[PDB]
Amino acid sequence: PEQRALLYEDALYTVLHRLGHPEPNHVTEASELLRYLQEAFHVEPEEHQQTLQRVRELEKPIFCLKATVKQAKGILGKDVSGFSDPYCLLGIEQEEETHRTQVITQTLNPVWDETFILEFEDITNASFHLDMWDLDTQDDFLGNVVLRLQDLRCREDQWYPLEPRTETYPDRGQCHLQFQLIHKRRATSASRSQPSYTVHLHLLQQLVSHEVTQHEAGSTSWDGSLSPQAATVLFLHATQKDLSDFHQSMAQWLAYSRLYQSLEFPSSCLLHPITSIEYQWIQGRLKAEQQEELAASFSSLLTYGLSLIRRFRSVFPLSVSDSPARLQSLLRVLVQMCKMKAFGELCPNTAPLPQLVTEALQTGTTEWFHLKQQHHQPMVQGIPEAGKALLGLVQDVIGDLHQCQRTWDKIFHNTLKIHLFSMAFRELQWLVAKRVQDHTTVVGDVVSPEMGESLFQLYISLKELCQLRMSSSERDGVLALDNFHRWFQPAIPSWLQKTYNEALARVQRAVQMDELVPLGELTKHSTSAVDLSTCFAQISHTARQLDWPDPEEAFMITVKFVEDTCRLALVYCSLIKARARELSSGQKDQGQAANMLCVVVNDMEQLRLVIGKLPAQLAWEALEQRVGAVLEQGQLQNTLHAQLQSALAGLGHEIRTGVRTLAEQLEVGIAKHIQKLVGVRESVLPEDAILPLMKFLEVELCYMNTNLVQENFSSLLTLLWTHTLTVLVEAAASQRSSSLASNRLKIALQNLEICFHAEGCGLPPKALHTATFQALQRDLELQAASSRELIRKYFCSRIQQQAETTSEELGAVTVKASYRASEQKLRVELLSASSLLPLDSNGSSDPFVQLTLEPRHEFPELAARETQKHKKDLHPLFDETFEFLVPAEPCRKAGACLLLTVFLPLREVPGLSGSEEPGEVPQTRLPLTYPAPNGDPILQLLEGRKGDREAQVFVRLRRHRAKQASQHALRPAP
Amino acid sequence: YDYLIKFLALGDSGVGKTSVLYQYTDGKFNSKFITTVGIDFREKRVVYRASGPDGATGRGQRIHLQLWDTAGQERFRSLTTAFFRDAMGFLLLFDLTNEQSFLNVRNWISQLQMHAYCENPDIVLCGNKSDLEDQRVVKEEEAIALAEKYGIPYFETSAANGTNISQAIEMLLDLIMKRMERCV
Ligand SMILES: Nc1nc2c(ncn2[C@@H]2O[C@H](COP(=O)(O)OP(=O)(O)NP(=O)(O)O)[C@@H](O)[C@H]2O)c(=O)[nH]1
Repeated sequence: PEQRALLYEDALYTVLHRLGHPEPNHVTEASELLRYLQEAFHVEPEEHQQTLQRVRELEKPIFCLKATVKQAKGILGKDVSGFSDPYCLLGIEQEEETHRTQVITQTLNPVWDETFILEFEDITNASFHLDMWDLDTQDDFLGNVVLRLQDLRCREDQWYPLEPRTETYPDRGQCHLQFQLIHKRRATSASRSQPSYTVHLHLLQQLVSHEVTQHEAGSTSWDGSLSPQAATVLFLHATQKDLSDFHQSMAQWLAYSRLYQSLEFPSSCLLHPITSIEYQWIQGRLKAEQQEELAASFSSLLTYGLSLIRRFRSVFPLSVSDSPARLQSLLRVLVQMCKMKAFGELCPNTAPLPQLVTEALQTGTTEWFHLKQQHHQPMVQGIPEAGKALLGLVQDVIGDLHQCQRTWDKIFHNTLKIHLFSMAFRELQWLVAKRVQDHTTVVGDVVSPEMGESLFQLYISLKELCQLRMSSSERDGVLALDNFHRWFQPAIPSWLQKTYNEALARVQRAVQMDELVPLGELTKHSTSAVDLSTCFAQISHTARQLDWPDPEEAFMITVKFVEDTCRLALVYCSLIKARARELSSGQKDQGQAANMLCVVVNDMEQLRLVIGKLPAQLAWEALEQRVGAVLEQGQLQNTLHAQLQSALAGLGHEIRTGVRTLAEQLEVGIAKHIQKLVGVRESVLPEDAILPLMKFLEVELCYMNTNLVQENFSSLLTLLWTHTLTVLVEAAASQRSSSLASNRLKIALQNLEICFHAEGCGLPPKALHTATFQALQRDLELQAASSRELIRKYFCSRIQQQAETTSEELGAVTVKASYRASEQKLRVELLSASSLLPLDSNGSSDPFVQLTLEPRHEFPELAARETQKHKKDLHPLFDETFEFLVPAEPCRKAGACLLLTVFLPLREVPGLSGSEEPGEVPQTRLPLTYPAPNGDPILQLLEGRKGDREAQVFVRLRRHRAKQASQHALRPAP
Repeated sequence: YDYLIKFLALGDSGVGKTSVLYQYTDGKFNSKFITTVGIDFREKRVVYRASGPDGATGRGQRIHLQLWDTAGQERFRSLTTAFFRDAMGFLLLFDLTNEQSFLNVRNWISQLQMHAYCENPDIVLCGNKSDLEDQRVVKEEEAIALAEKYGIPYFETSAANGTNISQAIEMLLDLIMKRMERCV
């Protein structure tokens, strides 16, 4: 207003009367301060010249000196001892200008601290005059202080020395003084129509306003305390009206606070004045006026700052890169303001700082939530619009609580110990619960799929909001967002549909977008398998994302997801079978269809792995620990495990039918190769007939291992092994009477065992045997391959049975046998035969012994030895020694025996069974096992070979001796 | 198997669908049962193709029956509607001992027709506990009236003796077969 002019004039009347040489902190030059004041006041120089003319015409104030003289010490003692009380004569030469302070006894110096003005006219022409005269209780003279006033300024306390007047005493002491200079009652109307203190406050307000508007175009980073020339022009009109620093300090505080409430400057510049009220308040007093103004400005700055920290989401947002610093500075001038005695003057506010700060935080959070709700489009009625509004609102509240957790939490807790996050999260879970609960109430019990998805996003956002609780020291008792999952109970059947309708979507497109080709040459499946892995992982991820804390319903959802996954398994199986059918209607290649069935069954195997991973993916182990309490035994294995096992069995079907198809093809090949192998002539060696079957089996199974997973290949190997064992067993009976193809089949079984074992395309059947394998190999090894081998096997079995025979009724012949390793001669001593039977039906025993080495073809060139004949002897005495010329090589061979036609071991004879040469011939007694009419299965297989005559002679004489021994056989009593 | 059918023995509490599925799966019966918590899951590998090729016994087609014993408590009725999504055939069981199970049959059908798998739900209404004649407060005429009004077949099976449960489930499986031969 008009005061901006009149205050301006007062500035001139206080600045062209500036007298004295410049201070270390004050400057004496009119032109620079005048041009700076014109620049700050935005006043054009013609008005400046007009005001200078109007201030020259005002009469000049009569200048005076505020002579503040203090005590004097250091004066040498030439007076009476003690009672030294000199008096000071203040005067200025260029009552009226002289004064004599009264003297006080029993003092080194009088201490009174009073000041009387001394009117003068000129500063550069006048000298200071002050003399001491120490009266004695002679009045001895002391020194004086004489200095030119040009170096005399305001704020000039110093210790000045008294100049000696006579040279008889060199020292006069040092006296403390305080030099000021003030004006008298001045003539301006600006400072006399209004009180000097309020025009000082207004003038200082003018400088601080123009300083903060001239330091920058705006005001946000003004750093100084004041401009230097502005500080000087402040320093005059602060001490030239008899004014101390006390009213200047309160005026500085009032101007700075009202300026801050007018326009923003950084409040660290408020830190310099506020501590001044901390420093100087107790020693001084104020009247009933301006003390209430001090209290009102305290209350107004407090209210402005509290309205600032109530709205700290707007005035200090985290986008201007110094919001926590500026906020901390605002609280740091809010503390150190309540931290003096001067806050005892606040009648509008007595309740303390942390409680009212929390009150402002509470109101600001509530109002911010309300304005955010109005921001998030509530003006359109409807349920999906309100749903998306709530989703945006809870996302914004998640953001606000996140930025209240990292940044704004510590700066509220370190200074005044206020937990922002706990109270903010309590309030903004209550105000959000009361919105989502009503939204889900007006949802009803019917839920649309898009509406269900909206509630699902709201569910996970609110679950994040409740997750933020556990990082805030367990907010309990104020629970209003706990059990928020209850309100989403009507939305559960939609989600478990939609998730399924998501998952069934993917597996519908996965088979649609895939031609079922092998995924590279390092793994064996297609993209449908990895899509299964991702889709079932998505199902399990949805199940984990839900994480229903209620037990029985969580069990119910887990059963729902298990049936969804099993149903998707069956669905996917039907789609790949249909896709294989669709492709087989496209092409007609045998190899393409074969490898298509292959990649289908590796996809099924991959799905089996995924289904096996489902108890780990859906976490049934963590389920059964909480749903095993109120449920029944076996129910967990029935509802969860049993349908999974049925899904695995339904995978086994068309795993064990896709494998079974290839197994049927390969078993047809193996069986036809075996049937064409037995059809070859018997005059060929058994090493070139195996080649076609062997190369076919090798190349087909050894292409097919690279095309199939090892587990399905192991199943295919086991089925093929079982089938070829069955084929070889049924082909082991359709053989000719000579049975010389039995060695071909033995070579076949050996190579088929060794081709199922070769690594890379054969898996070792050495731990998994079946009774068919050993039965076939033993039965056909006894079938193969010559007549002499069968005779040797019969003799080995017969001597094993004879060693197992201990009955003495059939006859016991006592012989001695010695084999020599140095003379080559076998020595046999036959003594006697005991406990015999008659060799004639009349009752006459005929013990006569043919000591033969048998089998006869094993000893082709030797003359057998014989004993003397005996008639009717139950204990005949032979006691004959006979030598036999036979080397040890045929004797150590299997089946070699010494037969006594009336056996005994020949490879186990003493002297050849691992012992030394017998110096004394041991006993050997064996009971005679007569040939039996009930023969072993070996004889009818000798009788198939009729070309040779020796084997036929053997079997005919064996039958004759068997029927003859049956006549002499004594039937046992029942 | 050759077909896989998902029965839901669904009804009220105290009706005893657990005993019905127990007496269909085997011959064992319990005097007292606890209320079903969550849902159960019975399995049966019959070979019927609807019912046996000699009329009631023989080799038809292998039917793997899942027989879900759903809960009758109201706490597991809302979420159980997710299992109605592919639920071929429903076993409405009520008890002739109490009439509240009878009046809740209409509400049960009204809930089922909005959650049916195919174009129309399959229902066989079984008035269980028909051997205990001391507390029978449900007449045959009213039951056959509700059957003919809603078009659903009806039976008077019981689990304490095991009679007629098998025939009821067999003809319901037959009804599902007529519906599949109707759907294609
Ligand atoms: N005498 C008799 N008792 C029966 C018959 N059927 C069931 N009950 C009895 O009635 C009760 C039925 O138990 P239950 O199957 O759990 O009934 P529910 O609770 O309605 N079914 P859920 O267990 O699924 O909740 C048991 O006491 C059973 O013994 C019946 O035909 N005759």
